[PDB]
Amino acid sequence: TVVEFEELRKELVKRDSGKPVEKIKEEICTKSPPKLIKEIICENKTYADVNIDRSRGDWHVILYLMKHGVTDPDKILELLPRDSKAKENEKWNTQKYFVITLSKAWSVVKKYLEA
DNA sequence: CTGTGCTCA
Ligand SMILES: Nc1ncnc2c1ncn2[C@@H]1O[C@H](COP(=O)(O)OP(=O)(O)OP(=O)(O)O)[C@@H](O)[C@H]1O
Ligand SMILES: Nc1ncnc2c1ncn2[C@@H]1O[C@H](COP(=O)(O)OP(=O)(O)OP(=O)(O)O)[C@@H](O)[C@H]1O
Ligand SMILES: [Mg+2]
Ligand SMILES: [Mg+2]
Repeated sequence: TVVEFEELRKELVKRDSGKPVEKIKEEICTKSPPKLIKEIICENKTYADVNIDRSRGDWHVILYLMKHGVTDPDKILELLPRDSKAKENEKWNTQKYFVITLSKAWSVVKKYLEA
């Protein structure tokens, strides 16, 4: 598991914009995107705003900030909502969820921007 | 594969 994070975090950081997380919400919240994705990125709410599934709320937000070119997982973990299953995961592990979700989300974005 | 998630084949 830890080796799967190690190979992802190397490819994600080499594709990252190199900006700290404070720039992610600062550059998105000053724009005029739909209020739904804006409410999540500006950290004002989470999946509870739209009553969406906790996994889908983290899925749509991770893909969106990847369209802005941000890719580094250290920011994915920092913005990760504390109301998610990543809070306690009594039958799970937070790193298992984080490795699976970013592996899938990154695969979908990088294949969308491939050339 | 794992709890499943998209947008787009
Ligand atoms: N619409 C909802 N969105 C988010 N959480 C919900 C919702 N309805 C109930 N919950 C609560 O949050 C957890 C998820 O319930 P739900 O039945 O939505 O499961 P799920 O759709 O398989 O997973 P998740 O929505 O957590 O990705 C449960 O503890 C439940 O009590
Ligand atoms: N019979 C079961 N009843 C409940 N959960 C089960 C069962 N079998 C497997 N599970 C796993 O346990 C999970 C629910 O407990 P878990 O503590 O992991 O989540 P949570 O309590 O909703 O989130 P958090 O622990 O972050 O608050 C389910 O999503 C599922 O993956
Ligand atoms: Mg749900
Ligand atoms: Mg729990």
